[PDB]
Amino acid sequence: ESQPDPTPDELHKSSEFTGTMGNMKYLYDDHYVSATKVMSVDKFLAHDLIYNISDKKLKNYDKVKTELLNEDLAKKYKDEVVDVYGSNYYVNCYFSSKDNTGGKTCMYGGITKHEGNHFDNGNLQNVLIRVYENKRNTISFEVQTDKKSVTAQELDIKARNFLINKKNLYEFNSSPYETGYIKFIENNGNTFWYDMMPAPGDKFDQSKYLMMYNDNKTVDSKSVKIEVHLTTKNG
Ligand SMILES: [Zn+2]
Repeated sequence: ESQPDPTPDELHKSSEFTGTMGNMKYLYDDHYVSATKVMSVDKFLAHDLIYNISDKKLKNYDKVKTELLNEDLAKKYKDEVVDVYGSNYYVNCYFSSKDNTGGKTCMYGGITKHEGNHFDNGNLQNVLIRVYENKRNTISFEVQTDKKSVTAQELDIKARNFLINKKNLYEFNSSPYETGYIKFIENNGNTFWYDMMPAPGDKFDQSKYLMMYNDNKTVDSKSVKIEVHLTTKNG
């Protein structure tokens, strides 16, 4: 559990990344994979599961490989009926069986068991997010989930998705914010955060970024606290 908060000279600065924040934008703007009661159909490497998940929308994929931190986590979820929710990328994505193209996408984590994970009533405790702009708490909004034990990733995607649209969190060129991290605070005081900005240099490696989600970290939707901490660029 508990991991400190960000050190100043540690956080990523958008002015140090120089290769289309749009490429970072693609991952959170109305972009994700959602599966309702799927069981692993196959596996490429020891730590991943391949689900036969079709593109409910415009069919860009029929196979989703999601990687987990290791084989012990993969063991635990293979055989299980699961609801899936993550962010995908095609870029540097896999090579399954050699025995069967149009419809191969990748993910990290995003697995939740279907049995006992939904509320008796609708989208419950639909989680509140406190946003901080230059230390000040300026806006607060609610994202909603339907699972009692949801992945940190799901709340992250929905959080950023809102931030992109109403706060222009990410532009296609660069970003109005220099730094930013999303901090999750659990009922027990467990604290853990993710950096929202890309590593320095031109290009952005999507798979290396999303990789932080492979631990398959879940939280409780009734009790989790989320605060995102941004900072503006000067002019
Ligand atoms: Zn379900």
